Amino acid sequence: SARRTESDIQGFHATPEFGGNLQKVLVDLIELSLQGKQAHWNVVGSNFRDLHLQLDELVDFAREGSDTIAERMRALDAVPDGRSDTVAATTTLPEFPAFERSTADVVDLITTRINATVDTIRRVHDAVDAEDPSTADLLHGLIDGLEKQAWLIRSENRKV
Amino acid sequence: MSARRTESDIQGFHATPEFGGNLQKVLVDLIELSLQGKQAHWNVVGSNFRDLHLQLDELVDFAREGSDTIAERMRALDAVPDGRSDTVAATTTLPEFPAFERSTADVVDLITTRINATVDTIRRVHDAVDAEDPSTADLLHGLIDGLEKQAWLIRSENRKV
Amino acid sequence: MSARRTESDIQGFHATPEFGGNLQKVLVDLIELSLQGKQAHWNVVGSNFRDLHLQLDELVDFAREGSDTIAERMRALDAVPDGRSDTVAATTTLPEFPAFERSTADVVDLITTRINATVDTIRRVHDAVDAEDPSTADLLHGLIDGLEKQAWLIRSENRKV
Amino acid sequence: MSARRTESDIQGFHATPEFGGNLQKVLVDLIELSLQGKQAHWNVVGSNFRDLHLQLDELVDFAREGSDTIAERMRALDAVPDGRSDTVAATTTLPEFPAFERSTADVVDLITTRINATVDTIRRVHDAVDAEDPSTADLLHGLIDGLEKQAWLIRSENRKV
Amino acid sequence: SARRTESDIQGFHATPEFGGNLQKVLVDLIELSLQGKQAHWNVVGSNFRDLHLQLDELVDFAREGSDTIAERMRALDAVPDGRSDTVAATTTLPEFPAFERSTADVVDLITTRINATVDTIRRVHDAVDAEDPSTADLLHGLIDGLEKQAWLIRSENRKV
Amino acid sequence: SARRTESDIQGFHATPEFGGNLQKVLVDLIELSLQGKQAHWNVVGSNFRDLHLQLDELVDFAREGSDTIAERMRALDAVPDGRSDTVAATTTLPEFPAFERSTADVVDLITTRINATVDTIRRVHDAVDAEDPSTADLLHGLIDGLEKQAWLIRSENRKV
Amino acid sequence: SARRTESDIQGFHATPEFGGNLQKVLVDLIELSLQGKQAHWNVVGSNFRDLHLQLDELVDFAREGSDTIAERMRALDAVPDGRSDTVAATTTLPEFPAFERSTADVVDLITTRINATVDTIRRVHDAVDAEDPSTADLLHGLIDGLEKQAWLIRSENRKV
Amino acid sequence: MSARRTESDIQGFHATPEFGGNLQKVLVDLIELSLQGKQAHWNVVGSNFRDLHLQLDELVDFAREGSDTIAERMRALDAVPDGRSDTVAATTTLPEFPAFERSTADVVDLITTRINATVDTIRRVHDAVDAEDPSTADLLHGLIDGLEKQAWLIRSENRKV
Amino acid sequence: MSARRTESDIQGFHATPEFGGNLQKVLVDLIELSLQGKQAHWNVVGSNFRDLHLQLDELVDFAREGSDTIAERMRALDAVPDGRSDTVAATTTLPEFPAFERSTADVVDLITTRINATVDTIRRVHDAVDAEDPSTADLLHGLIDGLEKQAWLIRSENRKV
Amino acid sequence: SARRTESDIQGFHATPEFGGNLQKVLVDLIELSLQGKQAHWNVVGSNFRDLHLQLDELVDFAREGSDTIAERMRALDAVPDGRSDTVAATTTLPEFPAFERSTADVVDLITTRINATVDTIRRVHDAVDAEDPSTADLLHGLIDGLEKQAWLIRSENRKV
Amino acid sequence: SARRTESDIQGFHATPEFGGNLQKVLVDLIELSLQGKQAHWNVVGSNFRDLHLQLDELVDFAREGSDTIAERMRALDAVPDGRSDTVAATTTLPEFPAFERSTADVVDLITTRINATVDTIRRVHDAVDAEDPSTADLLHGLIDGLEKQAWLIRSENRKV
Amino acid sequence: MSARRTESDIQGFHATPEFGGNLQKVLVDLIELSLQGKQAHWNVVGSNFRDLHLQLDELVDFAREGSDTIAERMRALDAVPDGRSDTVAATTTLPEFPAFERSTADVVDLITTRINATVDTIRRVHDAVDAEDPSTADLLHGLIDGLEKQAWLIRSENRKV
Ligand SMILES: [Cl-]
Ligand SMILES: [Cl-]
Ligand SMILES: [Cl-]
Ligand SMILES: [Cl-]
Ligand SMILES: [Fe+2]
Ligand SMILES: [Fe+2]
Ligand SMILES: [Fe+2]
Ligand SMILES: [Fe+2]
Ligand SMILES: [Fe+2]
Ligand SMILES: [Fe+2]
Ligand SMILES: [Fe+2]
Ligand SMILES: [Fe+2]
Ligand SMILES: [Fe+2]
Ligand SMILES: [Fe+2]
Ligand SMILES: [Fe+2]
Ligand SMILES: [Fe+2]
Ligand SMILES: [Mg+2]
Ligand SMILES: [Mg+2]
Ligand SMILES: [Mg+2]
Ligand SMILES: [Mg+2]
Repeated sequence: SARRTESDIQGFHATPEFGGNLQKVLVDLIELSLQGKQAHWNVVGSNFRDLHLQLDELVDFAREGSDTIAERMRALDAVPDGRSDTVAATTTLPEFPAFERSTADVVDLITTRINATVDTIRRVHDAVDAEDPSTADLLHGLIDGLEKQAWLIRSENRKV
Repeated sequence: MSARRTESDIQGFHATPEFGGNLQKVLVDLIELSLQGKQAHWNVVGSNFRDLHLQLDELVDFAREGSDTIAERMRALDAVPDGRSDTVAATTTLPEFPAFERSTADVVDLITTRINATVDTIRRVHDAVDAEDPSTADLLHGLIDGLEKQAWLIRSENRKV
Repeated sequence: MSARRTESDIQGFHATPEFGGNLQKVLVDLIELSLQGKQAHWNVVGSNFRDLHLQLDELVDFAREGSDTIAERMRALDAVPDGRSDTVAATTTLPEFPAFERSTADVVDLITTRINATVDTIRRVHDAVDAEDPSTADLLHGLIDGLEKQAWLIRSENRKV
Repeated sequence: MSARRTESDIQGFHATPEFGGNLQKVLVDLIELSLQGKQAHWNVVGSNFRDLHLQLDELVDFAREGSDTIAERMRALDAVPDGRSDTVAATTTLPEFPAFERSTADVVDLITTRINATVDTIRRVHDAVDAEDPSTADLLHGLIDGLEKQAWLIRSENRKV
Repeated sequence: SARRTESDIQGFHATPEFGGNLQKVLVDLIELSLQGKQAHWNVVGSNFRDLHLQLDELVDFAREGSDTIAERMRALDAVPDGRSDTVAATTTLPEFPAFERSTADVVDLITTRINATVDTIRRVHDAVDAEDPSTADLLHGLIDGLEKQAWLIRSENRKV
Repeated sequence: SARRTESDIQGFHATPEFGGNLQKVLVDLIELSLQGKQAHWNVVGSNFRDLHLQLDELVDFAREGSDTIAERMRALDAVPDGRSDTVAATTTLPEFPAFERSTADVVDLITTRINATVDTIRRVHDAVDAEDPSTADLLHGLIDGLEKQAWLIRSENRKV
Repeated sequence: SARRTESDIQGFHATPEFGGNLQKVLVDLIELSLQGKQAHWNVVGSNFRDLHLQLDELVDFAREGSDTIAERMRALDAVPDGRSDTVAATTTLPEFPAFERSTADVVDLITTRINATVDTIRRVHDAVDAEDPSTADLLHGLIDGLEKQAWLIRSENRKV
Repeated sequence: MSARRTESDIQGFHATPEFGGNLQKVLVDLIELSLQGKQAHWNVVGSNFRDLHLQLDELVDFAREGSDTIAERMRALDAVPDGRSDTVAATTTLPEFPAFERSTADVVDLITTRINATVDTIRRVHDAVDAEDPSTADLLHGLIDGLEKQAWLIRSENRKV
Repeated sequence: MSARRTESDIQGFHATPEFGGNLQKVLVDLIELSLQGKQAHWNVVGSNFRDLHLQLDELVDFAREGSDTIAERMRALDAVPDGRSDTVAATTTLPEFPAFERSTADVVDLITTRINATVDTIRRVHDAVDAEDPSTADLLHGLIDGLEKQAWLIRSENRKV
Repeated sequence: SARRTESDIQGFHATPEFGGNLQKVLVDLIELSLQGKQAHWNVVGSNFRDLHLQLDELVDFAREGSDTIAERMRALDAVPDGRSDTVAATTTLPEFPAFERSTADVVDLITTRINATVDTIRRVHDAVDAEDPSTADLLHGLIDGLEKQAWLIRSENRKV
Repeated sequence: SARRTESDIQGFHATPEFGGNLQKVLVDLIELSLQGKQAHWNVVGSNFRDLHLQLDELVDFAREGSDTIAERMRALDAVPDGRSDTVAATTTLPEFPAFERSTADVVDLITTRINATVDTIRRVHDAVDAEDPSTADLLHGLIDGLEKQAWLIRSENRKV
Repeated sequence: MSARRTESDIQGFHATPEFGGNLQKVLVDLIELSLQGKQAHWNVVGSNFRDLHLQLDELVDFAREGSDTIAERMRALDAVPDGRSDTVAATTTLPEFPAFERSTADVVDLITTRINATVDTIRRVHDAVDAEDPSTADLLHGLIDGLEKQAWLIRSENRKV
């Protein structure tokens, strides 16, 4: 037998900094989600359908992404905060307009916010990775996914 | 071509500035509910945590589908929705969801209360909506039935009999 | 927190003693129908037995979903349903389904008649329900549409033209 | 057998000669729309052809389900529908769909206009239908919501902002 | 060729007793179903959701169980009777209450009725088996299934 | 390298005759569809359910059949016309009645129209095949399918 | 400790007689399958559709049964024979008529075949159960399945 | 204006006694193939047993689907199929499958030549069928390259280097 | 009129210490079989590796589903199962599986005799179980012919001619 | 009686020429597949999404076609060659540009590739049909499938 | 040109040490699986159902993990040992109690087992990552998966 | 209060010419692997043909999914992939697959070393990629252990004892 004795083995808990870094990624993921739906509903113009559908896909990814980070925070004993007031006050994403926007302006607007969201993740990467690699892999999924969304969307307005 | 209309441009039903405002109120409260639902979903702890952790997600799925439905019903009727965080926070009627871990019992009351508030908004607005466009009044009936069932499924956890 | 309500306990819509009674009548007749549907499903014999053996099950599936919907709509509105056998038998309005094997033709008339009776109950009660809670009136519309289609799909078997 | 009805033959709700006529108008326009939808689906060409080629099929699927629903709602209520080509052409209110290849832009206007006309018929008829049978008024609400969403999803392609 | 001659080969038909034994199992299966839905709708209290869902599963099993016995009776030339009046008058299950019941009382109430339903099946087992083994296997499915439901539900109120 | 030089390789385009032959098959497929739904809704009498369901299957086949021919016409540069007025004026199918019809009369009525629809396809077969075999295979699917529908339906009224 | 120390541990071997009894079951299941498809093809007349469909369901159950019985023989190292000649020379089922048959006749003809098939299983039951009870459970499923099928089909001609 | 035929009773395509006899030829070998395929499926034993056991069942499904298509194609064209065990044994052209357990290598060889035998039948009947009804030939094409693909998947087990 | 029992607390069927001990015997060998099956699944190497790799997993699924059914059947009958690794190793009757890579031929032989060992256990316990509770025996029947079918599918790889 | 008495009955063997004609088809199908993915990746500009998706559908049909043609050759004992070098050295399709290309250009470039691919099949049709009509049916599916794909894509640039 | 000219190109081989570290992971994953089912069976008391279900989910993730780790060892030519004796003699997890345990105790007991299981993976992480980073990604999934499972279960007893 | 960035045009992550060149290296070998995998899939012949035929297709799916992920990952990062047949043939590092039919044993050896060759490429590029973008390395990790698992499933067919 190589069995341990301990009857109260605890789990890995994150430092205050780690939790704060994930909280930063959470509010931006939620803000991207909210802006994503906004764009999804108010976009109009050439190739409306394509963008209308792609935006919902980006939202699906953002929502499952935010849930993953939030639950990951819970796992490491951190407490996430995704309430509306908190998101609006702490998000680093540029405010999205409130009215109808042409497909061309939606492509640029959202592409910018996806990138803003990816910059947050790339900014906290090295710190969350140094403390917990396993969490860094989740961020890699977010980065790859979001950046792929950016590509799919931005390509609509490309030169040649 | 006997009964055929010769019109070349027949526009559809446009919603009034009042009707749109009434769906906007519904929209924002459905979104607040969804945000508070996820928050509760994440931070709830204590006795029968799993049952509530799972029920809260179903609540959110319904609220999310509800908000998409209403918002698109606005677009259909030529209205323009606003589901941005700043707006939701500044215009929602739902009392703020507390922060941190809350026990299962508290989460049952907090969420039950906020679901009723949301249904409240829909009920208050119903008559004005129905009298203008019955079709949208049906979308509201679906949201009322779905939400109350949700509140029942949740509040029952704390019933003492 | 500008538009946010400060209430800590906002209760939901409660159904009246009359409203609940009106859904209870619907509940019991949907259950009788389901029990008579299975009975017919089992004991029907004769020409085109399969078609009716199968249609009767679809009828039962719809009645069962209907009864669950109404009963839960009562719970949602703070009412308490009674779908026990003793109660159903003693309070249903549907004429008793005969015993033993009944031919396809007879089963078509017997079941058609009992489906209409069930819809009857729903129609009689509709106005009182609608005037109090339109949302539930929609649940009834679904049951009326579904049930009449059912009766049509069944009664057509015996039409002579 | 206390509450049980002794009736041996209880007939169901029969629709009036007016009600049936009002659903027939809806039926034929839903069919014209479906035929024009396929025609557009086939002959549309130009910028963003795929998006519209696909959206048009969803439009047709909805119109087809709509027409089947209404026609069967007539059968249920003892009415007899007529969805034959001669009748549809001779009694539809939708302006004729042009022939040959039409660009994406034109197809967006042509189809948007014809969807509104179809919804028109449903709206004009709604009050008469509702006052007689609310249950069928709900089927119409579904068709109105579905169709307007359809028109929005389509017309947005040509919006300039 | 080893082919039979007979142009009117009949099937196995049950004796009056056999049919009566299956009829006994049928009315109790239907009564359990009705009581199951009743509990499913009116239960309240701690762990409401778990019980609310488990009860629907027990009903699903009871309904498909009653249909199996009824159709099996039809196969052997017996005529089942599952009408409301018959069920209420012939069922051996203890009446279930009509109002809201705490989860703790629902666990005990229903556990008792499932057992009552299983006792009926165990009571007619040896007789239906002696006459037709194939039918006994259907009863074994009912017994195993129902008793498994009893276990899943009753465990909620266990000591330690 | 065996690579071609041409930067503007065109596709196979049909002659006016070919397109006209497919147009003939299209309007009859659509008319069968419309008549199919009509029968589906207004049929009554013995074995109503069986016919009610079979007719919807025949319609499903006719609709996907009409879409195939129409899109095939588009592929070869032809322009289909399936508008109501055109169908009613060019179809060769005998008008279907407007009221309730007994199942026995629906079987005969529709069987006749399916055959009428198959005769059109068999009539243009050799010409479309001589010009484009690949299109003839689509017609073979229609023929096999439709004729199978005819069999399934007509069998209801058979002698012995 | 409780581990057995031999290296080749054999399983349960079926006696040649046991294999023979299963062979009698297999052969009738296969014959019934073949006859069912024949009826499925040539059935004709009133309520054609229902029968045409029920017969296919009967064949599916029969085909599944024969594969189950054949493999059960293999499991116990017996060797099945499902070849056309053996089936025609040893099946106990009455030959099936050769042309189009009305729905009324088909119902009567098939019910008899099913009963004859169920009969062989019942005749062989006890000898099988005495050697291997587990195999008897399979026979039980066939009996319940087949007899149910007999009920669904024979009912078309029941007059009460 | 009007291209509609008058005619009350339009006739379907009827196969000639010769045509029917050719399909009966294909049908009978397909069924035999299926019987022999299950036989092999059960008694195959040896190196790479599983792959063979599984592939044989996939062969039987195809032959079964094929025989049903052929038998019904005869029916649609007013011909009468005969798939009874006696007929199949007395008229099939396939060499009969051996009686007991067979090694994987022998099963591959055996089944491979019985498939070749089956498609050979279809090829022998191809031209006569095609001439009278090309639509039936397409079905033949399907069986042919569907069965030859199977022959390849099974026979390749024994091919060397 | 009334056949209802009065009794507040009707009791469930309780297995005897002997019965429970027999199922614990079946449980323990099933689990061991599963462990050994995954071992073989991972380390099998050689001619026809894939077929073996795959079939072994299908064997493990069955043994896992089987052990869960047996363990829960004990629970339902008030018995307490023990599937801990220590217990399984100290009480299983199956000869242990060798330590490293094993050729396909040896895996077939090895696993085949361990399955035979497992069902042998079930057969040894069959009669005693059947006598006390035939419903539990049916489950035994299922494991028996389910495991023997597996033994056939795997062992046949090594059988010659 | 009707049973054939030889033991090795061979199937239909493809002539070396037949194999060569199919080889010409395979190679262009594979080239088209490779080019389609290249366009799928680098396509860029207005209505990016639709094209990006349609191109994948085109590749799926192409990949399925090449596997069908390659295996049809195997079935008839011919031996396919789908290796990169052979495909590049014998494909008849024009080379595909190397960088990002606009949606307008991609539509034109792909339509040409598809037509060239359909062309080879049409050129080889008769020689194939003369030897094995069944294989010609496969070619027909490719032609209908590919030409349909050409229609869906070329329409993006149609101006009327 | 860029093609490599040797014929047997070997892949990455795992060192005996690397294999040993994965072996430590496998053994605890398997032990946890076995303990999870044991709890799944004997858990009893308040909120029985939720736990009973969550424990099964925990076992599924564990079983999938052990098969992933065992095969990852094979991929790199290491040889796993998941036999009962080896698992009992080398697992580092505390033994699991032998009888019925309350839901409260089970939650505490399992959380500890999961943490101990996650612990071994974390202890072995760096040594594994240094040799094969790709394998470290698998370890990361286990850590995120297992720790999430620990969170979902431990929360039942959290008091705040 | 406000953490929102102002900036109208926030930029995305751009790969370096070096990084892009490394992924182009992985892409080109993945595609070649796929081409060679289908080749083997079609021409493999001999003992245990089926298992190989099937596993090879499963290898091709993975390599195809892999090349698409790599090519798009380049696109997302502003790099331009080249998967044309000419490029692949001129730059792939995999030894080319032989021309005709190949025995199962030789296919196992052949494909096994070409997979090793492919992952070797990915491993050679791993560190440089990881340093510039770890998120792209995770994708590499996926291809690596996904391809090595395949190498194991195929190569094990030839391993002895
Ligand atoms: Cl799309
Ligand atoms: Cl749950
Ligand atoms: Cl049916
Ligand atoms: Cl396989
Ligand atoms: Fe979640
Ligand atoms: Fe939406
Ligand atoms: Fe419910
Ligand atoms: Fe319909
Ligand atoms: Fe039933
Ligand atoms: Fe289409
Ligand atoms: Fe089988
Ligand atoms: Fe069939
Ligand atoms: Fe379990
Ligand atoms: Fe393939
Ligand atoms: Fe595995
Ligand atoms: Fe892609
Ligand atoms: Mg719970
Ligand atoms: Mg019928
Ligand atoms: Mg588009
Ligand atoms: Mg194999």
